Order: sequence, then structure tokens, then C-alpha cells
Amino acid sequence: TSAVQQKLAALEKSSGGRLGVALIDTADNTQVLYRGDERFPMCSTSKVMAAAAVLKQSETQKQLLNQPVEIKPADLVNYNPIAEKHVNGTMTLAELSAAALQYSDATAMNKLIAQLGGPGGVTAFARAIGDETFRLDRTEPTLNTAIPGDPRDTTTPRAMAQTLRQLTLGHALGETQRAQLVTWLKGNTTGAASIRAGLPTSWTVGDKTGSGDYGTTNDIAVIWPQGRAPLVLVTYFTQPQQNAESRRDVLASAARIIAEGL
Repeated sequence: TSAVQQKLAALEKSSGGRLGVALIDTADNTQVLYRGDERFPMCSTSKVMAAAAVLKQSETQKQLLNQPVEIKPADLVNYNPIAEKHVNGTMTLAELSAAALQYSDATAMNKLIAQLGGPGGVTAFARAIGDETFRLDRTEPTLNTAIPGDPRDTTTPRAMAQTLRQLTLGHALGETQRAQLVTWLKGNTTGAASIRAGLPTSWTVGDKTGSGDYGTTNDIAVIWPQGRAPLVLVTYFTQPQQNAESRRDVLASAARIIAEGL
């Protein structure tokens, strides 16, 4: 095993949970995995797939991103920092995608899932871009529940890193849509303590964090270092106790191991 794999095992051993990591280095297309084929609960990170799936709808539905969507009182769920300002008003699908990605607005995610025809529509998009692993089964606020061994709303680090790469660096989206997804991810407001905390400040990062119960603490990132080609990094972490505390710091450590070791 590599020095990196030994460091990630040591990190998990000290962490009080189960760690999954996938790194793709687009310089030479090498991949480094830790528990890369085990399922982990996604929580907020599934917002990337929903926003992307709406971006893909917009490739053929002109002006879709600018369509107003009513925010109704029944839509409010567990964390609504943007949508709670718009009840009985409207937000466009672009505003909903920005709110879900950059603030982790759960109401906004439920509107995106509904725009796709439910959780099966988000999963259908994953299958259409070659992700056979991702599954979304539920909606907010139940997506924040991360019961050990439950395969609902899970993916694997390997699959999530491949999909994230195809969405941001590859050809899964149209050029305008890919750029918009990357812009949204670079403007995330919730990631300062997670992968970003383990990276040199000069590197450009787009990411989506997530957290839920079982102390589930996640982050998926695309990283443009200086001096080398971009990287894609996924870090999932979940713990055995239902009310375990979030460990953004473990994700920062995994990011540091990768940034220093590859």
C-alpha cells in the first residue's frame, strides 16, 4: 500500500468513524482510493447531482434556468436560509441551484428534485452520464438521516469522484452549463472548515459539503492547484453513534494528506 493509503488508514483509526476517499489526478489520470467502493451516505453532497440534472434539462429547454418557481409554505424543510425569504414569492431555477449549492438550502433542493420528477429523476440523470452507483431515494429533510448500512441516498467515493470529474472537467454538461456549475461550486459558502482547510490557500477550489446525523461529514471538491493539472477529491465520513458530532477537521486532514503526498 502507498504512504498515502497508510496515512488515510491512520487518520480513520484516530477518527472514531469510517472514512472514504477518492482522488483523481487529471495529470496522468491516476486514482487513489480508500474504501473507494464502499457505500456512504451522501447528505448535502447530492445537491451537486440535482443542480447538474437541472442544468442538463436547460440545454434543451431554453430559458429554463430563468423560470420562476413558487415557494409555498408546505415546501419549507430543515434548513431554508434562502427560500425562507421567498415564501409566497418565487425563485428561479438558477436561484434555486445557487441556493442549494452555495448555502445548502434544503428547500431549494426539494424544488430541484421536484423539477426533475422526484428522486428517481436525479438518479436517472446519474445513469445518463454513466454513474451506475449513485442513488437518490428520498427528499429533504430525510436526506440528512444517515442510518448505518442503509443503501438509500448513498454512493461510493470512486463513483462520486468520476461523476464530479465528468461534470466539471469533462463533457457531461454543455459548455455554458459546465462553467455555471463550476462557478457555483467555487462560490460555496459552507466549505471553509472542510477540504479547503487542508489545502494551500493559493489553490482554487469548488466544493460541496454535506453533513447529517451519525456525525456524517462530507465534502466533494474540484481543485485547481498551481503548477499541476486539476484534481478531483471526495471525502466521506460517518460515525457509529447517531448523535456523533460533525468532523470537518477529519476531512481537512484527509485533504492535507492528499495535498502533500501525491
